[PDB]
Amino acid sequence: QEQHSHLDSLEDQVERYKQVLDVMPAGVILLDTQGIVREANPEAQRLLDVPLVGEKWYSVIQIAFAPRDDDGHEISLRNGRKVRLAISASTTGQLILITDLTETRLLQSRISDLQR
Amino acid sequence: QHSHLDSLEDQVERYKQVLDVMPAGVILLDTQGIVREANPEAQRLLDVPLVGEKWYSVIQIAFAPRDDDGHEISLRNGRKVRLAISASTTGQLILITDLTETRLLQSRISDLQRL
Repeated sequence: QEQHSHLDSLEDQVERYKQVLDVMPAGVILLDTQGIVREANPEAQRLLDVPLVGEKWYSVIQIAFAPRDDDGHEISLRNGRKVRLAISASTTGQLILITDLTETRLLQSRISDLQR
Repeated sequence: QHSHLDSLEDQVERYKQVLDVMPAGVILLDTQGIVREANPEAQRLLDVPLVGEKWYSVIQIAFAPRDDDGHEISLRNGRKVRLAISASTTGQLILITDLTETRLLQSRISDLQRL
């Protein structure tokens, strides 16, 4: 009857954290210190829909985003989704969290239009 | 020049940062269903003592189900959240996304289409 924990070892720690990245409902772009995507989680890969790993983040910005005048706190993608970017610095590069706010943005529009 | 994949140790390091700043709660159970780790959003959303606690204990004080909860479940503090539970090799993972605003915006809409 053996008992286990993700904190049992470093090797187990990474295993669990990987799983988290894999299934979290937000995109995660990890850059190295030269601003090249060295890892992207499934949600990131889905929202952006372009090659990520190995590309310069600035390249990706030119292909994957399509900023419209009415973006405000978020930024628009090719497919027209509106997403929020949480950009942080890393010991070994940069982290970019990507959360989809399309639906939330639609609900608020709907509300404004229905108030007329 | 550096990368988060330069070593096992750099790798955990970057993943910890992700958990820490994630706009979603993350609850990590061991195989006895004890909360072994809990990120700040989880700690914030649920707002009860988490680490070192039986999850089934936490469930009894953090949540307060309401009949209209639907795909979400309510916290005792009034928030409506969505759980995404999955099995881990070494226990369980719970993702908690806050749907309070969405539900509110949705309710406001339901109220306006009845006028």
